[PDB]
Amino acid sequence: MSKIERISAFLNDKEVDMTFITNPTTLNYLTGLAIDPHERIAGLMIFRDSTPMLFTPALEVEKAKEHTSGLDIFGYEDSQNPWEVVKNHVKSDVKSIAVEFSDIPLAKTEGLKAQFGDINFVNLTPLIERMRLIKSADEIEKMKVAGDFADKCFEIGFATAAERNGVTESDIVAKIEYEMKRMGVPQMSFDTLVLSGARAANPHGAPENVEIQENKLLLFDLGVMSGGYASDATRTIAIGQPNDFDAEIHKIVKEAQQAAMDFIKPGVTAHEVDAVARDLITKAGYGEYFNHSLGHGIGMDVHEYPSIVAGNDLVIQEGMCFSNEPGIYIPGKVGVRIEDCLYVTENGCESFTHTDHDLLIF
Amino acid sequence: MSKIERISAFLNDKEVDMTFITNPTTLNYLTGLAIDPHERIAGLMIFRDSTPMLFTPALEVEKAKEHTSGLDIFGYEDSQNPWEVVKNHVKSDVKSIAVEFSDIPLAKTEGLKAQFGDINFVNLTPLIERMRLIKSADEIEKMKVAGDFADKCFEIGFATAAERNGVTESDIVAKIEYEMKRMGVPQMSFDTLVLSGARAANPHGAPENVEIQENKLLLFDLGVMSGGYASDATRTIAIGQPNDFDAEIHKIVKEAQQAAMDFIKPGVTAHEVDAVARDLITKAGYGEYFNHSLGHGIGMDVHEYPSIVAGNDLVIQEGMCFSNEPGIYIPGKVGVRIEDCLYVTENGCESFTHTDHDLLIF
Ligand SMILES: [Mn+2]
Ligand SMILES: [Mn+2]
Ligand SMILES: [Mn+2]
Ligand SMILES: [Mn+2]
Repeated sequence: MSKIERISAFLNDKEVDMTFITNPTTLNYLTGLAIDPHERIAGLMIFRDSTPMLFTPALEVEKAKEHTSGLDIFGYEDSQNPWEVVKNHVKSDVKSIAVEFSDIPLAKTEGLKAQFGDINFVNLTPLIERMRLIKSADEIEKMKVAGDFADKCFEIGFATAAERNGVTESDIVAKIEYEMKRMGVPQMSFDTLVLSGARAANPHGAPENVEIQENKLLLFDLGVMSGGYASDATRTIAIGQPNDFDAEIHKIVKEAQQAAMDFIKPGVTAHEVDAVARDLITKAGYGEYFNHSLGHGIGMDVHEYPSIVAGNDLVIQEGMCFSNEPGIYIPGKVGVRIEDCLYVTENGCESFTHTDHDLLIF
Repeated sequence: MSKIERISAFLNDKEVDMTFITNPTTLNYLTGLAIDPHERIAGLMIFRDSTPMLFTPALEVEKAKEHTSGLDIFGYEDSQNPWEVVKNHVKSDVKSIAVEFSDIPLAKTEGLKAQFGDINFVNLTPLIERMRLIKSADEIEKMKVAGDFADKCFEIGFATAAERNGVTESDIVAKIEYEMKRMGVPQMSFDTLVLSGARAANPHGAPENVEIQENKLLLFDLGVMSGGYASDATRTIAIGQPNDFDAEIHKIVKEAQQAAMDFIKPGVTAHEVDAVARDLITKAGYGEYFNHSLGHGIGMDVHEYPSIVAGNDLVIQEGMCFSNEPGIYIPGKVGVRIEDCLYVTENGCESFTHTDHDLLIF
């Protein structure tokens, strides 16, 4: 199949003249263009039967020619009316435009009305989402790199905590993000969390500049962006010997996350995936301290679909990428979460991270 | 000078019953509360003649109460339809809504339309924009903090390239952002730029994993967020002895940048300010290698208004803060940008960054 013709198909299905695709992730998804226009206008225009068009800001125009996807391309100088400029590159004649209802500002939506008239708008986002839901092999390979970087992050974070010597959570975080940015990593995919001890039991918490508690556990939630794709991974380890309680809390979570992993294959339902991790934890008595969903989808964002939640009966299919991250957070005592993100394969599933799941001691 | 009141003044003058303000940055500015709901729904609600409300996600209600002004907070649970929760709270009686056209996605406006009828939307973004055009005294003081942090980044960053020993562009960057993260600056104000040699001519150039080139220039463009406001400065230096053809450039750029700082005061135009600098540079032959405006507004955002471009006949006034980044970029041979942001004093102007602009050697 073609991604752009799938959209084009949809346009003909819905009697929609063109699209004005504005979301940055979405343009990267559809064309390979990593562009942030900020205040200034950009938009991908896919037609029913007509060459697709790429409106970018003039300074951005030719490194959109680079990354060239048979797309036409044209810009505007920070002086003309973007919308006027676009009305005249479109040679007649528009009454319906599919837009990303999620993303498109009402100014952009009003610029187009000014030049094109009383137009209908149709929400492209659901199709985009449906497309993004299943990852092609290129997409999977780029995610595995992000996952590699996460595993590299765990080594760093573990090593850096073992050294103690008054080391704080903030210290861990920075040393991790430093080695990452050092290796060309453009940014993390979410705020790195190092939570020590009872503070890990607060899912609200974030790393402060506090010392690491000895003989307690330490939570590690981190992820990289690599090539516009996301990784998300958690590990909890022991700084020093654990107490026999937090050690079993880890065991329950760990088997839980491992049992869900052994379960996942095409045919199962997210609800059932959630149920496997959930049922074995509640059985152990901790169900009341596991009050987020088992997982979220991952791709170009740390959060997309499918959602692995009790209500959701979606049948898991080959190519879906989602996390699997059970937890037990006992306010004031311990918090343990073991997060892997995986991809469903023809026969089961494979993981994007590979660090040991065991309660390692440092 | 009460900001809510400024907006309620707006609503009454324009006979618009309510607002629904959605920009996360706008909500800090107006309330001092730094909330960002991501895809959750938040909205500042002002009325012609009634107490203000602030609608935030449940996860957020309890520090929109501490941490903020003291106006009427309420939230929603992911169980409820956020717009429904909004209409239930607004007794009488809406036929209109001022909203930020540069921010409110078509989804949120339609969410509002559903609970409210066919309502007239009115663009509050302009007023916001000019409210933010004129910085108060302590606004300027926060930005000094941001400026002082950039000066530090420049020092720390200078040393790291001097230590040669195969240190790359990305060596400097993460080293810089690491020292900011430890001084309490988790967030840079935009993507730190350390570019060596001819890569400096490239506008879209981003620090890669490439050795610091000996005997060429090294451009540092860095800035920081602290306490809600941002800084932006550029400095370019020499790595060892430069070829003083490259160094004649720095002498030009440096004197242009300086020309405009001495020239700026209340009364002259943003064009008159771009002219001063853009024609100390045409008058040195490199007229068509000045690829951009002389500077941008700055404040809570690093790119706000006013635009320092030739096309704008705006009269500068006291309280305006904006960039001053004249630069020469000769493809494949050199690029030199030297930038400062400044506030406009009673008669004259002061900079937020004082790091030496002269061409240093390391
Ligand atoms: Mn996750
Ligand atoms: Mn995570
Ligand atoms: Mn800059
Ligand atoms: Mn700038």
